[PDB]
Amino acid sequence: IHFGNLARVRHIITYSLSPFEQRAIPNIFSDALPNVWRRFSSQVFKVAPPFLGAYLLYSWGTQEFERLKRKNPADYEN
Amino acid sequence: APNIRKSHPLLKMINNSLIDLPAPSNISAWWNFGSLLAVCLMTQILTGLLLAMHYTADTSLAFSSVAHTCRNVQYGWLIRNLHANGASFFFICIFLHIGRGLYYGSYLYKETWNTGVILLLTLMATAFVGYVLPWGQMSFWGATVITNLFSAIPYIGHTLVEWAWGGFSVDNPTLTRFFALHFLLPFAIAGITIIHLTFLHESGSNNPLGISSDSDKIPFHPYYSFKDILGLTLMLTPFLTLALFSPNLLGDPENFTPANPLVTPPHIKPEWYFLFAYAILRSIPNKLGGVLALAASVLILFLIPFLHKSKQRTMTFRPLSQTLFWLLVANLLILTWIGSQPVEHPFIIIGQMASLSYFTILLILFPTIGTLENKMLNY
Amino acid sequence: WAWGGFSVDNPTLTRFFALHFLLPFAIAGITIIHLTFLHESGSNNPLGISSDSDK
Amino acid sequence: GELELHPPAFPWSHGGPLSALDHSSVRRGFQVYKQVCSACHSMDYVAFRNLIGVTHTEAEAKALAEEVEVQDGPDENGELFMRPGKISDYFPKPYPNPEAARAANNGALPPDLSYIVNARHGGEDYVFSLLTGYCDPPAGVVVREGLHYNPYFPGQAIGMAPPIYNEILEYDDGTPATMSQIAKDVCTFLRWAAEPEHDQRKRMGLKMLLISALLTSLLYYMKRHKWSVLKSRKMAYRPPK
Amino acid sequence: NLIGVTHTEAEAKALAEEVEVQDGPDENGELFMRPGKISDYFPKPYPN
Amino acid sequence: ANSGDFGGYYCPCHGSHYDASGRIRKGPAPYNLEVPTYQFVGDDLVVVG
Amino acid sequence: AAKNVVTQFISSLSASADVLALSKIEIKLSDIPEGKNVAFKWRGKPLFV
Amino acid sequence: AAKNVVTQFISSLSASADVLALSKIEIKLSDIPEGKNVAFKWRGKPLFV
Amino acid sequence: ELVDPLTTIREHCEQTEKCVKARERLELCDARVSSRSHTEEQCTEELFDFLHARDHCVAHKLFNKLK
Amino acid sequence: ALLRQAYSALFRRTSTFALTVVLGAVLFERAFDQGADAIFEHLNEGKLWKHIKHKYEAS
Ligand code: HEC
Ligand code: HEM
Ligand code: HEM
Ligand code: HEM
Ligand SMILES: CSC1=N[C@@](C)(c2ccccc2)C(=O)N1Nc1ccccc1
Ligand SMILES: CCCCCCCCO[C@@H]1O[C@H](CO)[C@@H](O)[C@H](O)[C@H]1O
Ligand SMILES: CCCCCCCCO[C@@H]1O[C@H](CO)[C@@H](O)[C@H](O)[C@H]1O
Ligand SMILES: CCCCCCCCO[C@@H]1O[C@H](CO)[C@@H](O)[C@H](O)[C@H]1O
Repeated sequence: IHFGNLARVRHIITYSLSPFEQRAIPNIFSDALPNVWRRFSSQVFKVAPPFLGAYLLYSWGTQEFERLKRKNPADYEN
Repeated sequence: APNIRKSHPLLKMINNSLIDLPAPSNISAWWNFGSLLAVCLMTQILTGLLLAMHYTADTSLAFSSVAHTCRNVQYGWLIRNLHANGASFFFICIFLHIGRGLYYGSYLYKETWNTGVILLLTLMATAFVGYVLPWGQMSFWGATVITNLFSAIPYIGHTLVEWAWGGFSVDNPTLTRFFALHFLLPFAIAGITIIHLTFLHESGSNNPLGISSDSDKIPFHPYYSFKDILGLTLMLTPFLTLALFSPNLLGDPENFTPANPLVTPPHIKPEWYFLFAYAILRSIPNKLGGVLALAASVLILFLIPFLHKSKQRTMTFRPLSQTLFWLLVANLLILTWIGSQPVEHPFIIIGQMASLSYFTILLILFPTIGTLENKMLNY
Repeated sequence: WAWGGFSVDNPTLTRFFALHFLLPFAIAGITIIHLTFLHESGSNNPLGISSDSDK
Repeated sequence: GELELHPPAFPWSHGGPLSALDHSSVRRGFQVYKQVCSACHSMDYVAFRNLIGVTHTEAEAKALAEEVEVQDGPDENGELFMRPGKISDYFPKPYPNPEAARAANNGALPPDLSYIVNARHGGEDYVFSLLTGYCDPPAGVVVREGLHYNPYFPGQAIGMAPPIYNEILEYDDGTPATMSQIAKDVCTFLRWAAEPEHDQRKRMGLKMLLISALLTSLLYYMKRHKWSVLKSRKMAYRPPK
Repeated sequence: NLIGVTHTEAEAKALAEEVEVQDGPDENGELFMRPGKISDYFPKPYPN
Repeated sequence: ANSGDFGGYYCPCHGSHYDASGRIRKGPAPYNLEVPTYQFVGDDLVVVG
Repeated sequence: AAKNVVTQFISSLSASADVLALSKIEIKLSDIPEGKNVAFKWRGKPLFV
Repeated sequence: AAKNVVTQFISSLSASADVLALSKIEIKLSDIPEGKNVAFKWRGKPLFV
Repeated sequence: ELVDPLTTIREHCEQTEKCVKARERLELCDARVSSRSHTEEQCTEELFDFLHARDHCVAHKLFNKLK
Repeated sequence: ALLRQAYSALFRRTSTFALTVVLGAVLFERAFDQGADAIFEHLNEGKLWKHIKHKYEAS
């Protein structure tokens, strides 16, 4: 039971419409998607980098492991 | 009281935690895993009981009773898939839940965090004893490797191990006691979850901005009841897709072979959700050193609340910490990968690196960068 | 249905074990509810008259 | 040392997510098991009744079972006796115990095949490649006596002599009994033996997917519907001033 | 079970060796007989 | 059996090497492969225990 | 979805395939004198002939 | 009282009398040619001769 | 008579450049290893390279011709 | 005016809304099962025992 004793708030007006008076998923192209791109963009160079790094280390270590399974012709030349 | 929802001693409780509960208006999808975890728990228990009703804990009947379940029990195979994959779903959700916590500094809610760590440890013990039950090659040998870890403890080690086993090695008395434990622990998890949520309600949820939401709260219902049901079905698709279209994608084929005490599989590898920890265990070539490293790899979580140096709660406005965060995540990815490979170059070195950087990021970089960030804000 | 067959047999036994393992915990849980309702009023006493004047 | 050849991926008609098993191929595979592999391989978890409505009619199944002698008893004298099989009987074991088995195979133990495709990396792909992949050892390699060269088997020296060859049997359905045709069929049968629920599992997956798509959408709307109130909500700070 | 109750360990061992018990299978997958061990239970007079 | 860089034994779990005597030469393994208490008194036999 | 899942779970507690697998038993009528009653276990319960 | 009850309960989880009942096994050194390593199950673990 | 399509197709795929090159390297190994009396070398690797290339090829056609 | 008619007759009263969900589930089930079962069998023509059966049936 917390509603009523949460915070001291003054001079704020808010306006809302019934859910039946509005669209559930409005402005998909004019607003939604443009923002999804904004969000994506603003995080790709924070996230992607380390994952790219791991991906490389993976590729290398995997290839290097298989490379060491191959025969070294220089072991039977003579 | 004019309305029952508030006066009745039982409804009062449902009302104060799932109807009139004040919740921040801005919590994202990262706040969905709490309820998903709760549903995994209820789900695992339900399917677990159904399986238990046809299972037999005896080394001579375990493997076949599971076969009998999947082959003769109506929808036996279904129930078994759901239980087996449900465990994975459980770990996927617990790892994200934890990540969310670290990122948004939820750990500043110390009691909720600490019980949270207990929950993880308990869930892990549950999975371990549960995994032994079918009694396949992987079940047996994994159980062997793990239980033998405890023999590393000086003096009492050998004694504790043989005690745990009920004999001189993993055998039938180990199996029957593991079944009991597996049946019991899920309920300790359920109990402790209540404590978890009880500490949490002392303060209510944290939010993505890390700033007080008292100026903008909303009833849990219908906002989050609906948002949570949505989250459930979204995560339920991959679960069921995996379970119904790739039942064995995540499992070792070695566990389709009855346990053989005399033959150890060529490549003993743990379930995916324990891989990273395994990698850490192997990083230190010393028996006891590896155990400590492993212990610390999880107990380190108890330390997180004391390494917070930032003047801000979350990492939302901390670009340096954010990079450091994803490095850590990637670091865990590497450890997972390294954990599935054999102990051989280049893996061994890559492994020790990732292990070493794992502890470094948490113990040194995070608090250091946190202090550095405060100064760049002129604090 | 309960038997899992045409008479008390093995499937009856294994499901009974599971039930026997589970129920004690339902008993523990419901005990909490028992005590929770009880505390709304506290205990009754041998004289059946209010004890608020002497607790 | 740890050099290994990994089988390629064959396009089995039951590989797709909604692809059932070819029951004709499974019926044929059963014959291959019954007439060739069952001489050394057990299939402890499959009973003759399992065939009914899958690959055989009830009559055929009953017959198949009666072809076998099973031990029963004790009788009134406390004696064990033999009797003709019943559809409730499981497939006969070629040997009383692994000791006897090895003893009849140069110390090698032919594994039970009930879950073999799930107990081996590669599944049918690996079982197919192994059955149709024997050949002479490469230069520098010598297989010990009793073993055979197979690049697909780990270590490459298996204790199982090539089990199948052209016309080693005759499919009563008329199919040309070629070695690869045979391997293909038995492997299909093995996939079935390992997971009898294979088909029903996929029919469910189909429904799971449809219902899920539908339900996920309907719930997405409802979540958006309720939240619209907050999503479009506007506010202003009007201090007295 | 007799040891330390009614008999000494030696006596008990002797008692058990007086009996032939079935064991195996051996290397040929054969069942064979052997002298008893204190870990063996008392012999059944009949198979069933 | 008959593996490892010491002609003894090799443990496939974490790579512990043992010589033909059963001693630990390489790997994580702390001590040597336990030698059970046995006596040879028995022609072409060995009573271990 | 609920009706199905509950139906599946419920039926997982009813007779399994192996149990439903039911046969017949033959009894020679030359082992029972005139007046006797022999009992044969069968499909769980006792069979009186 | 507590020390005793806890002691009793605790020890009920350690090796039971049937498990502690341990014997020996005889192995004829005839089935073992020079250079070979035969494994025999024994007291749970493998016995290497 | 009777002809197993696996034979047909195997012979066809062995004409492939990848197979031919592999086959070539194999024979060279075989030749030298067979000619020496004190070498550790083995042609497992070249054999695998060959079998691997051949068989991957086989996999694509073989089932088309089976029932 | 389906949405309108639907609302007044089915969705307005909480009681009628419940009966609508029951009959709806009943009709949906029948239709969804048969449809899904068709889609599956169609994607596998000639492979199910349903398809092969006739060859060996001889009761
Ligand atoms: C004469 C006995 C014999 C026959 C007949 C036979 N097998 Fe085997 N099989 C063996 C033996 C022995 C092994 C053990 C190989 C080893 O471990 O060295 C084996 C092993 C196998 C394995 C794989 C073992 C592994 O480790 O990968 C499979 C799969 C298999 N057999 C399939 C078949 C199938 C299918 C058939 C019939 C088409 C068949 N076998 C017929 C003797 C036989
Ligand atoms: C069976 C295990 C668990 C269950 C069922 C569970 C459940 C919950 C629930 C229902 C919530 C509220 C909703 C949410 O924020 O997601 C929650 C919150 C939380 N849990 Fe857990 N939890 C579990 C494990 C953990 C773990 C492993 C940790 C941390 C090591 C943890 C830390 C927290 C914290 C700190 C919060 C606060 C969320 C906030 O920032 O507002 N939980 N958990
Ligand atoms: C936190 C919840 C649970 C988790 C994480 C969990 C996890 C597991 C795991 C990892 C397995 C092995 C699956 C496999 O065969 O590969 C398992 C087996 C099993 N679990 Fe659980 N379980 C949970 C709860 C329960 C409960 C409450 C019961 C029963 C009252 C139970 C009963 C069983 C049974 C009978 C098996 C053996 C049969 C089988 O392996 O399919 N489990 N569980
Ligand atoms: C596992 C079973 C039960 C447990 C653990 C339990 C426990 C308790 C406890 C702890 C109390 C308070 C102390 C006392 O007055 O004795 C209590 C009170 C009470 N219980 Fe139970 N109870 C159980 C079963 C029942 C049953 C079977 C009934 C009646 C059908 C019952 C009726 C009550 C009532 C009415 C009280 C009020 C006592 C008063 O007059 O103050 N209880 N019970
Ligand atoms: C009963 S063996 C086992 N239990 C699991 C599920 C587990 C272990 C530890 C903590 C939680 C869960 C697991 O991955 N393994 N396998 C395994 C295989 C090799 C080495 C170690 C473990
Ligand atoms: C008295 C009512 C008896 C009804 C018998 C129910 C039989 C269930 O039949 C089921 O049909 C499904 C769809 O074809 C299959 O996928 C399942 O394997 C099969 O068991
Ligand atoms: C959100 C996930 C919803 C899953 C609902 C799908 C219901 C599963 O449908 C199942 O299909 C089987 C195959 O025909 C039948 O044998 C089962 O009786 C039926 O319940
Ligand atoms: C009110 C509870 C009283 C409990 C005290 C009982 C203590 C019994 O103690 C027991 O006595 C046995 C007899 O020698 C010993 O063999 C046991 O080891 C010992 O634990």
